[PDB]
Amino acid sequence: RFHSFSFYELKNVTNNFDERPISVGGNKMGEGGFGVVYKGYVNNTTVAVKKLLKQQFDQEIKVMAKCQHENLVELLGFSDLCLVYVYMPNGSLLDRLSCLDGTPPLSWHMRCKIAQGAANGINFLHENHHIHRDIKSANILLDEAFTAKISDFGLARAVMTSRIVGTTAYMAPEALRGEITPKSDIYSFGVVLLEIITGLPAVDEHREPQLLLDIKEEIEDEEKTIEDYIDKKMNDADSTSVEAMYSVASQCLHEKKNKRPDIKKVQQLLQEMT
Ligand SMILES: CN1C(=O)C[C@@H]2CN([C@H]3CC[C@H](Nc4ncnc5[nH]cc(C6CCOCC6)c45)CC3)CC[C@@H]21
Repeated sequence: RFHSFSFYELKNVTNNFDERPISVGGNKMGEGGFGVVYKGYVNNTTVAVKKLLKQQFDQEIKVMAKCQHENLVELLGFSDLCLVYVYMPNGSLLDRLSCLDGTPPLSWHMRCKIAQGAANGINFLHENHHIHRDIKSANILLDEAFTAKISDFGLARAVMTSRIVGTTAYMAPEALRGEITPKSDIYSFGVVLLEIITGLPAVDEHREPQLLLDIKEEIEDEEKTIEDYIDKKMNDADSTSVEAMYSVASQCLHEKKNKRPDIKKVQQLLQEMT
């Protein structure tokens, strides 16, 4: 179970929900469309407090109670709505690929383990009949050992929908059309694999192509190769393993949902790669 916190307890851990950035000397880690994230200190232990909508608060608690895995973020408690999680000292994979706030580039070696971990996390969710619905590098967090933890199960589902949710740059064509399927999570994971290989954001208005997933077509049509796109901020990449991770991403990014490999095959392929 999770700890049932009171709003005043969580207010003082966050310096009265200090909306100032940490860099200036505040408690604001970042913000999403659902709520703001705050660094909190609970008896010398560092936590992430998410002050938020109620449907997503409950869904996150419902999925977190059912799903416990090495490769998922851990929820510690809940409270105006607040969610308390284990603090991830190495933020998100998106931030680490961007070398945000002057952090060093991730090696090919670390990137491989992060992809393997991320796939184990998705495998566990699908084994437990859960579709994440928002797989992206901003939702892959990194612990003190750079272990991948899948986060944000507010949109998760245990099929069609009139309320199409998720990130546009990462979404499968059928997901954009209203279908809910674990196959769409596979597609989104392929985009994450492309971000891991290239170090490029999934969408860039200042780029050709604007969407990262479109580099698959540039490569198939022999205009460019994977070598042309490998992140130059690594010194330990080898064409063999880079090509094996690209082949997995290529397979995930198939337009026909049924032609995509299941997460068990994805997990199996990333294992063979190392
Ligand atoms: C200033 N920035 C912004 O405004 C946007 C940019 C990205 N941000 C992120 C880094 C990751 C962080 N999230 C956590 N950070 C540590 N430990 C955690 N445990 C559980 C979480 C999740 C919280 C959400 O709900 C799901 C669980 C989490 C949210 C802000 C950093 C830099 C940039």
